[PDB]
Amino acid sequence: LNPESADLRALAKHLYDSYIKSFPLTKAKARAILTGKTTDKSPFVIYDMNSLMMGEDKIKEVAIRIFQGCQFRSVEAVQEITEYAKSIPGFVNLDLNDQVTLLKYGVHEIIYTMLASLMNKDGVLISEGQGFMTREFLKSLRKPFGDFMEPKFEFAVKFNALELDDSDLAIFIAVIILSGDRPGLLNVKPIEDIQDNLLQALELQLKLNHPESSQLFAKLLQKMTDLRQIVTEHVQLLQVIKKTETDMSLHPLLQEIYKDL
Repeated sequence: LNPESADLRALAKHLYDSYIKSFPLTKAKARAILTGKTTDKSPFVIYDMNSLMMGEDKIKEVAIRIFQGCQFRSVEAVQEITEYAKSIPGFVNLDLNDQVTLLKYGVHEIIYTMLASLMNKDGVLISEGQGFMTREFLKSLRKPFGDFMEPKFEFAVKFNALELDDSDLAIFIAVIILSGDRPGLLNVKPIEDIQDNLLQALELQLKLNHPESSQLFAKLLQKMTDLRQIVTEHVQLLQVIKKTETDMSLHPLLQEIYKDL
């Protein structure tokens, strides 16, 4: 109903379109799988060691093998997030060093945001929705691996209570990427100008898509604080594993992201 609000609607639709093309497992598909809907197939459930071995047939010790699988999927997600970032208007026109800095510090916050879409209080979807690993099984793994996912479930349960959908999440993750407060940025003003447009589009999106949810925009921005805490704790646990497991190797792409965080 306004020239400016029409541009914000166009930006919201552009990003939702790019989000669908970049991320193969959407929140809508994940919910259809988690709530037994007829549009998708039921997953094989891994709740103990026997189901894990039968799951490896259907779909290093156990804990390290699961940890390696998570880091493989995180590498895949970095690739998907990088592809999505390039579709955000203005992102590819930024200084190349700043594009790398924004992704270095942004990918982990986005991974945990999108991981919540695959989670409920009972567990997490794996193998592109083919499987489901229980929260209790992950918590039963030998230390320090049994503590890696628990804080992610705590965040996911709170974040999922906002009931965001894919069109909401597309603009939210773009806002996370264009954060002008990352360490080492050379040209902050161009980044903040883009983030302002994205925040304007996110605000209008949440008002139209959730007309009964008061201050959902503020509640969602307050979750960006929960995401930082999760990222910091995750890095601390990786340092513990680095010294305890001299045999374990971390992917080069993930190695560069963690350096000097």
